[PDB]
Amino acid sequence: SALTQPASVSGSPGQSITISCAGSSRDVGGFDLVSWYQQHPGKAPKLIIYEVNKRPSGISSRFSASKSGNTASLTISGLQEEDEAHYYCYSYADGVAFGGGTKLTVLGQPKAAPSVTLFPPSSEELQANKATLVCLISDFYPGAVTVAWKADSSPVKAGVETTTPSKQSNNKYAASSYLSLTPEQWKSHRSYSCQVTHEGSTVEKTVAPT
Amino acid sequence: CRIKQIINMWQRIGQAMYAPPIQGVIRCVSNITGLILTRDGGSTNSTT
Amino acid sequence: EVQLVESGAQVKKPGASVTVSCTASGYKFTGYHMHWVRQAPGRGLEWMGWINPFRGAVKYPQNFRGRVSMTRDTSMEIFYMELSRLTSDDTAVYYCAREMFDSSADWSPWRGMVAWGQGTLVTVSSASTKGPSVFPLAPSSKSTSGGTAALGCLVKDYFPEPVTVSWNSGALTSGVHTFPAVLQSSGLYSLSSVVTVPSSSLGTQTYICNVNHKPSNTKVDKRVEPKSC
Ligand SMILES: *[C@@H]1O[C@H](CO[C@@H]2O[C@@H](C)[C@@H](O)[C@@H](O)[C@@H]2O)[C@@H](O[C@@H]2O[C@H](CO)[C@@H](O[C@@H]3O[C@H](CO[C@H]4O[C@H](CO)[C@@H](O[C@@H]5O[C@H](CO)[C@@H](O[C@@H]6O[C@H](CO)[C@H](O)[C@H](O)[C@H]6O)[C@H](O)[C@H]5NC(C)=O)[C@H](O)[C@@H]4O[C@@H]4O[C@H](CO)[C@@H](O[C@@H]5O[C@H](CO[C@]6(C(=O)O)C[C@H](O)[C@@H](NC(C)=O)[C@H]([C@H](O)[C@H](O)CO)O6)[C@H](O)[C@H](O)[C@H]5O)[C@H](O)[C@H]4NC(C)=O)[C@@H](O[C@@H]4O[C@H](CO)[C@@H](O)[C@H](O)[C@H]4NC(C)=O)[C@H](O[C@H]4O[C@H](CO)[C@@H](O[C@@H]5O[C@H](CO)[C@@H](O)[C@H](O)[C@H]5NC(C)=O)[C@H](O)[C@@H]4O[C@@H]4O[C@H](CO)[C@@H](O[C@@H]5O[C@H](CO[C@]6(C(=O)O)C[C@H](O)[C@@H](NC(C)=O)[C@H]([C@H](O)[C@H](O)CO)O6)[C@H](O)[C@H](O)[C@H]5O)[C@H](O)[C@H]4NC(C)=O)[C@@H]3O)[C@H](O)[C@H]2NC(C)=O)[C@H](O)[C@H]1NC(C)=O
Ligand SMILES: *[C@@H]1O[C@H](CO)[C@@H](O[C@@H]2O[C@H](CO)[C@@H](O[C@@H]3O[C@H](CO[C@H]4O[C@H](CO[C@H]5O[C@H](CO)[C@@H](O)[C@H](O)[C@@H]5O)[C@@H](O)[C@H](O)[C@@H]4O)[C@@H](O)[C@H](O[C@H]4O[C@H](CO)[C@@H](O)[C@H](O)[C@@H]4O[C@H]4O[C@H](CO)[C@@H](O)[C@H](O)[C@@H]4O)[C@@H]3O)[C@H](O)[C@H]2NC(C)=O)[C@H](O)[C@H]1NC(C)=O
Repeated sequence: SALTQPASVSGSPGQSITISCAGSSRDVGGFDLVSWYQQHPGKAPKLIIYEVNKRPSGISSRFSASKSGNTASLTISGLQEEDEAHYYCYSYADGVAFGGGTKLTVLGQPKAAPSVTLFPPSSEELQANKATLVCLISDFYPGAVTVAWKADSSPVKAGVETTTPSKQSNNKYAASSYLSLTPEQWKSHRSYSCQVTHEGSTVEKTVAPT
Repeated sequence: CRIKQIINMWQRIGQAMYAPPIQGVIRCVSNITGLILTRDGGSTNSTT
Repeated sequence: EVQLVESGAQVKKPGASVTVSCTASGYKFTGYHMHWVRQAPGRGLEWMGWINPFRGAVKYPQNFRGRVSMTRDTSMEIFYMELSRLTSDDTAVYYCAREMFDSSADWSPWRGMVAWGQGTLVTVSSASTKGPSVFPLAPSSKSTSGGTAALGCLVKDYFPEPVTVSWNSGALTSGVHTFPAVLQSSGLYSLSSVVTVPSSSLGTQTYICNVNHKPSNTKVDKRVEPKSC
């Protein structure tokens, strides 16, 4: 998307937060046309701000926005649970230019380390003409991580599949991943690994056949 | 070119119009004094 | 009031074509622009074009031009949209939206999108009916620090999606994180669900994963039990 937004913003209920829409002078700076939309998960997007600052009929007075030069801003006061949702900044550069979208959450929860576990494909699969591995992670915060796959050392990028995080009952999230191989490729290699890194700190796992 | 007799022009519904056919070869000569155009969209930056 | 109502979710083969409608009501139909926007799962908004109902004036964007056929029926007040040459990348949820200020005479706008369609899910996958082989994810001894254990099962080589995974016929809901069914590179789907169980119970409790695939009619309940060494 041609407009730059934060990936995620967390704030304590009741505070004020600012979401930035930053771009060239083609859209934010040279136009008043920036607009913002709320989207509840699983439901259609809903307009919130337009004209760089405007509220359509029936928007809570706590919401507002602005544009500073080539950077446009959004602001929500009086935060409430109804405001936990996706927000996208739109502005017109000759087309329809959007933002990447930003997730809203609750803040105050301390930083947390990932939890990883890994298992080899069972003989029930190894006799099925398939070899599939699953790497599982849960209970962390804040929710930005990266996972990779290293066969021995040299990387192998083939056969990777990943879900989308889901906030669990503990205020933390969870996800999984899957890797498809062949029983030839499973029994030929020495091992397979699942690696994790957070804010400059690294975690790793591994399994093997039998 | 194509000819159409039934015409709703200016789109107003509830009332249409039919243009009776004209006998024989029709010919009209016109002189083109003007144009109307639209533009495309962002596409690629300063390209075409 | 006004309403934007679209067609239903469709499941099609790749390389085919798909049409999606939108039916507006409660306003002046011929005088109100209609945007169309698809959103891929987890992605941002992707604007696919607009159709002025007045005589049918249309403007599309660059990346979507040539696969997009958008029309409207001014008599029956139904907007249409079409996408052809179906690819797995064309699987998304498609919306229709109206611009803020309209009329029958003068115009403006660009920015406005207020009334939004409910969305229509178009799926593109090349796989077929195949019974899944389901297998346990069995905790190890080195995977226990503090006296707990995590486990689960995988549903792979099953098409189409999804497969729900419960635990012990509904007797264990705690620590259960079921994960979304995601497409493999082959098209046979895959997913998993975990649970958190104590280590002191590793011999005193049975943990089963109930894995149900309706279309392929292979339902495999795989008991997750300790790997004997
Ligand atoms: C089309 O259309 C479109 C749109 O449309 C749409 O769509 C459609 C469909 C429909 O729908 C419709 O409707 C829609 O709309 C459009 O668009 C567009 O676009 C464009 C482009 O893009 C853009 O533009 C941009 O803009 C911006 C901003 O904006 C804003 O503003 C505006 C204005 O401006 C507005 O609007 C309007 O306008 C108009 C005009 O236009 C006006 O009018 C006017 O008036 C005036 C008076 O006033 C006069 O009269 C005149 O004449 C007229 O015209 C009006 O007014 C307006 N409106 C209003 C309402 O107002 C807008 O809107 C916006 O917003 C706004 O704002 C505001 C304010 O903010 C507001 O409010 C207001 O306020 C006021 C005041 O108040 C008071 C207060 O505040 O309160 C009062 C008080 O009492 C006080 N206080 C006390 C205490 O006392 C205060 C004070 O005073 C203060 O504070 C002071 O500050 O105040 C009042 O009140 C009022 O009433 C109010 O209102 C409002 O509200 C708002 N509104 C809204 C939101 O809505 C701009 O900016 C500007 O800038 C300037 C500069 O100068 C300044 O001056 C000014 O001021 C500013 N402004 C203001 C306002 O502020 C810009 O400009 C700039 O940039 C550009 C670019 O970027 C450029 O351009 C160029 O041009 C040329 C010529 O033309 C050409 O050729 C070229 O090509 C170009 N380029 C390009 C690239 O493009 C310009 O020019 C400028 O720039 C510049 O340039 C120059 C030249 O070149 C240069 O010079 C140079 O220089 C060199 C070197 O240098 C240097 C120096 O400077 O020296 C060097 C050194 O060294 C350095 N330094 C260091 C330390 O280092 C320096 C540095 O670097 C720097 O600075 C940095 O930057 O540098 C050598 O030297 C050589 O030589 C020379 O030359 C210079 O530099 C430059 N600068 C700069 C860069 O910066 C532009 O303009 C637009 O915007 C749009 N629009 C819309 C609407 O969006 C279109 O256009 C059509 N088309 C046809 C064709 O048309
Ligand atoms: C003596 O005086 C009293 C008081 O002055 C008279 O009482 C009047 O009685 C009228 C009926 O006899 C009644 O008329 C209906 O008004 C409805 C309300 O219209 C307003 O609100 C709607 C919707 O807003 C609602 O929701 C929003 C947001 O959620 C809220 O903010 C609002 O508070 C409302 O809760 C707006 O859309 C309007 O613009 C108005 O602001 C009308 O909906 C209704 O019209 C519907 O039926 C019509 C007849 O068929 C139809 O033509 C029209 O299109 C409407 O149809 C509805 O459903 C269709 C379904 O397809 C949909 O397409 C339409 O969009 C629409 O939703 C009536 O007009 C008056 O409200 C009532 N009060 C007043 C102040 O006038 C009393 O009659 C009078 N006695 C005599 C003898 O005259």
